[PDB]
Amino acid sequence: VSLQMVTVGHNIALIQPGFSLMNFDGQVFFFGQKGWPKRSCPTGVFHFDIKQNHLKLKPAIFSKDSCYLPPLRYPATCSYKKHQYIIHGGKTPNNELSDKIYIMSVACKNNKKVTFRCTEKDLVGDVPEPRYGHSIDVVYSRGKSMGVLFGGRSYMPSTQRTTEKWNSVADCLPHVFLIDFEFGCATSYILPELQDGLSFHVSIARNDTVYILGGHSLASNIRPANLYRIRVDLPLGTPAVNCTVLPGGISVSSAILTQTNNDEFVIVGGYQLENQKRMVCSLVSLGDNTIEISEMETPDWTSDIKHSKIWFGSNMGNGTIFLGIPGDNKSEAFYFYTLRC
Amino acid sequence: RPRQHLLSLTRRAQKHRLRELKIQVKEFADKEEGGDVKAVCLTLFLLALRARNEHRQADELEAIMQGRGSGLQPAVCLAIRVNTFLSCSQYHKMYRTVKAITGRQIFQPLHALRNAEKVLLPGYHPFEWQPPLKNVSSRTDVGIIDGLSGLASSVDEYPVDTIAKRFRYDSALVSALMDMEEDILEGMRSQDLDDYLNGPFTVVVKESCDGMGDVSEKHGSGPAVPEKAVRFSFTVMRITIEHGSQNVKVFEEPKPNSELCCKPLCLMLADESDHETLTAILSPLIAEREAMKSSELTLEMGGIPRTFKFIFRGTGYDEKLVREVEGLEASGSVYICTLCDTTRLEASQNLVFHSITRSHAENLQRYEVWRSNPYHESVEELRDRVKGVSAKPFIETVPSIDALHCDIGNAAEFYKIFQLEIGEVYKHPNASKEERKRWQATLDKHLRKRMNLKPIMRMNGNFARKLMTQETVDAVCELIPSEERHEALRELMDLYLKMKPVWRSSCPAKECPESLCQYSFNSQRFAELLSTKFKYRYEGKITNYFHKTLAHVPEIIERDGSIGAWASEGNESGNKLFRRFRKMNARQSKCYEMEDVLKHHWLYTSKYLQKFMNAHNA
Amino acid sequence: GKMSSYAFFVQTCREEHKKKHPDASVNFSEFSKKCSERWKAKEKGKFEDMAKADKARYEREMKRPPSAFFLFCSEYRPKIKGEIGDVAKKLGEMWNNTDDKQPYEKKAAKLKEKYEK
DNA sequence: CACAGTGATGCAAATCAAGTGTGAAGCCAGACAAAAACCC
DNA sequence: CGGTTTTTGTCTGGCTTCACACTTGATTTGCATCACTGTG
DNA sequence: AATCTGGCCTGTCTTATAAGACAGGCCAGAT
Ligand SMILES: [K+]
Ligand SMILES: [Mn+2]
Ligand SMILES: [Mn+2]
Ligand SMILES: [Zn+2]
Repeated sequence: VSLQMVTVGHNIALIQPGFSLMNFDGQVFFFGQKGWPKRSCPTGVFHFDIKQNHLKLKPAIFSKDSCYLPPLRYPATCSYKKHQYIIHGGKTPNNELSDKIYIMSVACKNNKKVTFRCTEKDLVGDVPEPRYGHSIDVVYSRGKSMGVLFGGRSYMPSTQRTTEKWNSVADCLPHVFLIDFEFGCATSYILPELQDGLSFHVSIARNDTVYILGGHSLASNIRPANLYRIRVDLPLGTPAVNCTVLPGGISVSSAILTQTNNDEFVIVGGYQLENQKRMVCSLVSLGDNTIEISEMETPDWTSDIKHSKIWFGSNMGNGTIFLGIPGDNKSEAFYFYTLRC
Repeated sequence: RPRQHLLSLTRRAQKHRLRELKIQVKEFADKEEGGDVKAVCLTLFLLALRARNEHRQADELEAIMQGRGSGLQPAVCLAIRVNTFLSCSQYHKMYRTVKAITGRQIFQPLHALRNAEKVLLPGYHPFEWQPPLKNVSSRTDVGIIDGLSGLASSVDEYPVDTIAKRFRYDSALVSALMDMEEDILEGMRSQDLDDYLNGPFTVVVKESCDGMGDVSEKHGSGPAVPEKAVRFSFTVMRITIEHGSQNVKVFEEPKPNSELCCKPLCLMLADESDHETLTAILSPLIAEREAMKSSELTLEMGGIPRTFKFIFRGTGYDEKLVREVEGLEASGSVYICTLCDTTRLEASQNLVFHSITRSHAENLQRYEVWRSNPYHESVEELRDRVKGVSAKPFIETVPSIDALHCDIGNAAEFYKIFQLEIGEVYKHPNASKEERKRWQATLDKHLRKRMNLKPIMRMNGNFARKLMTQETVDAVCELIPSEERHEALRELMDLYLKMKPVWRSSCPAKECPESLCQYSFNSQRFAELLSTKFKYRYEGKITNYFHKTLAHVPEIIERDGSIGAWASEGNESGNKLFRRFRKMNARQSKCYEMEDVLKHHWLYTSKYLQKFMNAHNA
Repeated sequence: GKMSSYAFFVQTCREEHKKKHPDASVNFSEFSKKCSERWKAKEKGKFEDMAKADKARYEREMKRPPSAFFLFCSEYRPKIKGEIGDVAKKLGEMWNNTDDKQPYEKKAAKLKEKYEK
């Protein structure tokens, strides 16, 4: 795990907390710019390529049949296998939460310039309320595909929300949401095991199971050291969801997850306490029926990272994380690093 | 022993010296005034004084024989504090020193002024909304509220880098009306109406919002805020009452652009260009305002409940802010108007014939068109179709023209034409940057010799005021060789000075009716002058504000009656108070500066306190 | 004060007058005349020597409606008179010893709004 | 060891308001005499 | 060093006017307190 | 060999002294 400083181009300002990175065939792309898209890049999506520790953000264009989604902070993002990306929830530049779901897919790749398709998927049934800071993952059970969505936050409901606390947020009800992309329906399951609301947790999905790690529960204000397994069965009848608590769970909120090899992932970053960053890193080894969380060697953090109050980042995909910490102000607002594995 | 002065002697000693004149006066009293020596000496002294032009002593002695005590009511003291700009800590020094030299407590101590304040600030008077306001709390004791409005600040969330405080929109308006109460009563009286008449009043409110630069950050613990502030203010413009089938102008602001009547509603330390934080702070304000569009405020004035209906007009915005909050592109764009769909090129070819088509409603539609792309169009075609509306509006403004910013950007254009006329660009197309720099230097030196104008870095209100005269064109003409172009300049400025009073005066219909009449005629020759004798600059392009000024001024005038009174200039002049108050009238610490300024800025805008200063001039 | 010889003279004359005429109220402007004539060389020596003794003596000397307690107090005043500083001590002790003061405070509550307006 | 503020807070500290005979102080009256400055 | 010119008082009974008596629970004031300001 | 791209730059543009919009030259890399 080698840490590396990164320089940024003229449009460094776009990069903010809550941004997202998507991987299409090794080419990384960037989404969720600060402010609304400007005439320099109307889509708000950028080809994000670091060459010799210098990052250039270059505008990407959309297909004629694309939606022009708003920039979204803290959406639930997922990869679908023909490779495509799911974006659900998030905050808009106007601080609204969007219930809409967008699918990002490569339309054309002529001469190493990529056109994207951004289509909106309508959702009926038990649609999850607008959310940020929540996870969405795709499971495979008995030759069937199903989407799972758990946790997060939203504003108070229209009946109780008052302008004096207009921005107050509360954890969504911790209902697991099965979401079939083929039909556009969503099914809600209440479980006894998932009693508290949870946001900014990590989600790792293998076959028919999704693990829920860390996170923060607003009511309790606790970053619980619990691990939750959620198994989904896809028989010919209505699917069934079973949850199991498994002790030995990490205590971290807003952690970042990257895949080093098949069936092994690294969990870095995030916070153990409001004022205490989580400097340690954990290695997760998956078994068809078992999950293994191991302490691993901490990286050689610089004195900036050690003493920053906040840090943010996302996974670039090839087992390399892109990190950002608040920088000096007159200069550039943020300082960026790339940690490889 | 030489006779001392009579005033030095002891009582017993001055008695001996006047006992010869004392017995002489007792006689005069019994013979003439019935032995009332007290009254005859009191009058002989008082008259002796005024004989030596010493009226003050005599007048005070009069007031002390009458014996009436002297002292200012706290609410009087508050008005003197608020309106003479004194700080409490300076006022306390005055108060203290007055009480110790006169022995009398002429001014009241601070705790009482601080009690008088309570009436004039939001949260004090009770009210109610029928129907109740949507998503608003119905508490009526809500003064200064935290401007983040419960914004989430845990370390997982988006970083909170601003401080803000505000009043709740209604509770503010209420305290606004109650300030105007005495002025509202008289407005019915001088309209020959019943004082106690309580019909459905209507309050038209001007809304204003600006961003400020160069707001120094305090040391000390707190959010690492930016060095910019944002202000949201409202002015009460007119109150009409419905008496029969007439709308009776009970009240109309005499000075619509004065710092005095602009009311502070929201102070934040934040950058207007930072959309994320701007919407976060102001969205609770726009919801409270939305709610009040569909309710009537029942409020009790002088023992009689009255009802008020509210019309909100956002017109104290500059073009850059308008374009930000209504989802339009920035102002380089080819979509140059915020009032119409015209394109920069088109505005240069047609110039005058364009009607007001944009609106907060339409943009909101167009954004949703943008985001959804229903005709599965290309992004050029999409943008054409939505005429550049490519973000989601979040504040509703009037489609209008700010006069101040209109006056400014126009003069700066003329300042440029002046330069390009010195360099004879009308004849010689190309010129080096060094050649241009000296045209500006020439003109700058000359505006100093002839017009006493020192050069300034950014264009001014007053500079524009004083540059856009015909005397200045005389000045600038001395520099240009050809008198065929002295004529073009002179006419261009004549047309502009015939037009200007329309879009700057409070009531053009009353104040320059002929200029309002001819506006469509003069604006056509101005446009044609630019199109012929100024091809070099205005072929294929025109400035945003030349378009607004040449195409939409008459329509706006007939829709609203005025442009000049809905200008942001009152808001701008309020900024001057922001700066002064933040230094000299607020606790000097990161967690108090914003509320202390908000509060004490409100008092400075209280007509009830202002009246006490005009009390001499009955 | 320090007394001159003539002043001791006048004081002694006043004493003689009071012992000769006990029921008699002297006039001042006439008494000054008659004393001044009596003063205007051996009689006066006694007073002259008395005055220096008085000088030595001078040397030595050189070196809004009312509180509920007020409403209660005013009524109980006549009984204490039957029984100012002493009266108020008694009034305060008995008031302190006393739902007892709820009615006087209700009267004061009615009077508080009237003071305010 | 710069220095005079920037406004709200909250705890001393002082004032209030009433009940009414206490002595203390200044005062008037006429006439005259102490003291304390000025005219060789 | 008196001669001479003004301050200052005595003497007295009784005239007014006033503050001072003490207590109790509120109001109204006085004042130090906090962490920062700007001119460099 | 040519062309048409499309990105990068500088400059001037609103409006307005720090940015965003836009045009147009400049040249390398495809059709
Ligand atoms: K002004
Ligand atoms: Mn502005
Ligand atoms: Mn401004
Ligand atoms: Zn227009």
